[PDB]
Amino acid sequence: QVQLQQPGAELVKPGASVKLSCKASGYTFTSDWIHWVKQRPGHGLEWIGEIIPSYGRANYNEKIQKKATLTADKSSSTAFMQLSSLTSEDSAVYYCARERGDGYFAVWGAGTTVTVSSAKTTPPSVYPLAPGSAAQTNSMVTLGCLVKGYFPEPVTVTWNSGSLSSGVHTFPAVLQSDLYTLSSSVTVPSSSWPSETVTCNVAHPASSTKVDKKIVPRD
Amino acid sequence: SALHWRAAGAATVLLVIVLLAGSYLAVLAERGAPGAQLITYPRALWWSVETATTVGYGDLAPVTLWGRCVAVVVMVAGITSAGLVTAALATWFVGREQERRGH
Amino acid sequence: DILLTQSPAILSVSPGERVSFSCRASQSIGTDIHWYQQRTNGSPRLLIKYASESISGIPSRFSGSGSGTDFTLSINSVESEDIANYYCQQSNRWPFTFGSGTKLEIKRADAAPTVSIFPPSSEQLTSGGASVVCFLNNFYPKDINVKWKIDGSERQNGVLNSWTDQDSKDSTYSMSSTLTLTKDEYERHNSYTCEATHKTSTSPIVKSFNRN
Amino acid sequence: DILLTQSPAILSVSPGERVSFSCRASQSIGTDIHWYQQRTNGSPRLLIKYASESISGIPSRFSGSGSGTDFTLSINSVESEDIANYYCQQSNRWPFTFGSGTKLEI
Ligand SMILES: CCCCCCCCCCCCCC(=O)O[C@@H](CO)COC(=O)CCCCCCCC
Ligand SMILES: CCCCCCCCCO
Repeated sequence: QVQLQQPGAELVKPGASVKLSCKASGYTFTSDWIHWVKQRPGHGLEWIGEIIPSYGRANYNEKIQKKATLTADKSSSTAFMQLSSLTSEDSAVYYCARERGDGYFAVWGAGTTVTVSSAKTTPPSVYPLAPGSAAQTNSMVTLGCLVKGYFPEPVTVTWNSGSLSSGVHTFPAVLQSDLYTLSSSVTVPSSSWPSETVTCNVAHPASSTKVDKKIVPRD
Repeated sequence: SALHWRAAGAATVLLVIVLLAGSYLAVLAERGAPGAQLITYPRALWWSVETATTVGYGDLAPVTLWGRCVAVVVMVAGITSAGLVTAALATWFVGREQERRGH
Repeated sequence: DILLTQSPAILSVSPGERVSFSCRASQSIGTDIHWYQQRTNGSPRLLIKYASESISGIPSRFSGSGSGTDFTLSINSVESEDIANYYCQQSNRWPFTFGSGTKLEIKRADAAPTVSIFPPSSEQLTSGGASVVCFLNNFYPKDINVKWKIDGSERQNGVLNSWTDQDSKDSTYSMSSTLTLTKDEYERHNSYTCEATHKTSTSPIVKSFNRN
Repeated sequence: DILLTQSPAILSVSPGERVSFSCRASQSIGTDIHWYQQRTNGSPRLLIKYASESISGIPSRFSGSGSGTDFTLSINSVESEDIANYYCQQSNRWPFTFGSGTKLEI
């Protein structure tokens, strides 16, 4: 039971606004505060503000320009952060966190990746990476999935619905012409493929798509 | 039962309620004021007790208007409680001395 | 507001050594400091609260110490999965603040890259594109160079590279190198070659395939 | 007496950028810092009181932050009429004192 549930991604046009949600479960107390933390890619954690749902009062980091408005619905146990009039400086992962009124963040959501751009959402094309007919293998074989032409970040790549976890590399995406591309790599015992199937699963939250590509040996 | 004992027990109950409510409200008032330390509930409860007893070490103190108003209610609840108990004690001692002397 | 200074910003250790992260507060804050771990693409995870108090589910090799202005997070015998960024956070005065973070890096033994080259898929060729993907996997140290040749001639147009951060499973690095052509250009050549040059060997590691 | 250090003395910005003026107190003074703007041949004008509190009639692009010893006056997106000298002043201990001023230049 994930204690704090956040959408994976929001695409926002420059100048527009967006309302982030944070659904809480587990134990709830009148002393609970929900916090929001902003993290620019490659940077640190910046405190945005806090709200006490049992009372509805919200406080904000005074050091930064106020882009956020915090509210909370007590009946659906959901906290919201309205970000308004965003620029590319507002592109970031935004976490929510629950503090039981005793100062530390016991639990964090998974983060919502907000991208501020005028480019359009695009689901990825997913292509299998299988060895050519002249490659030779030792005790292991490396396979992969090419995840090309998507926008915005992020994608989540798994292998065999998450059951295949050891031996996996998913490379950071590269951005070219308003489209991201990455590949993911998986290494399994060479005795076990193709007799045991290997499939990658690519979730693109911003387009609400998730697609499977089975890796099979070439002709 | 006798009125002074009912009043003392009432006041002890109300005092406990004031300590808990004041701790909650102190944190609510003080969060959002830069520099404020009365901002987590366990140490706010401790602060409310040492305020009610009028000890006031000064390890913690409110800085906002509403946090200080809450502090005033806590002080007055604590002083009133202690006054009520002293008066109930006096009433008990006076009555027992009346009886011991034969009225 | 309380400024929290974490210095140094990068800590380099050897497997199994004891590591210590420093966090210094701009004024005295008792023991009101909390420590979080954040792995690559992960959300922060509380490790230690109130300077030294354990959290259930956190390995016992983590501990914290200090009070006043000077705080230390310690890892007894670091291992690969400890590779992460580490943040302190104070709750003594409003507003709560964070330190700027210390990255843990592990110095492991040298490892040559495992190289794999992948022809484009028949699916991709259908949409008129052709990406040749090359993996350089699980090497150390991170410095590496990759070169593409087509029919024996060095190619630089259309190559995008990406490097992972240090691997929390084995402290190695990996890199991808992707050569993207049109289907038409891909069909005008036969031999495609990826070449990895790494400290581990004087000779490049070479993987090729033929479009035929 | 409380010494208030404003450094740097001159701030150079581009139109529409965010500008931040620093004011540092020689000892801790809570939030008892006030900020004034003085244009050429004008009298000082209160912008921000008690470190962060708004004043009516002052544009909302002005804000302040900090407590203890370190205070910041901020202008969201500076414009020409913000060209001026900027002073902080403490009221935590007697006597009241002023910082030496930061000039905004565009
Ligand atoms: C000749 C004048 C004497 C009277 C002075 C008038 C004081 C006005 C107080 C309201 C303005 C708020 C400004 C402010 O920010 O106040 C609080 C700090 O933020 C300070 O907390 C306080 O003012 C403490 C209040 C104590 C309550 C006393 C009740 C007695 C039973
Ligand atoms: C003194 C009893 C009322 C206290 C109300 C505190 C609410 C603080 C809101 O800022």
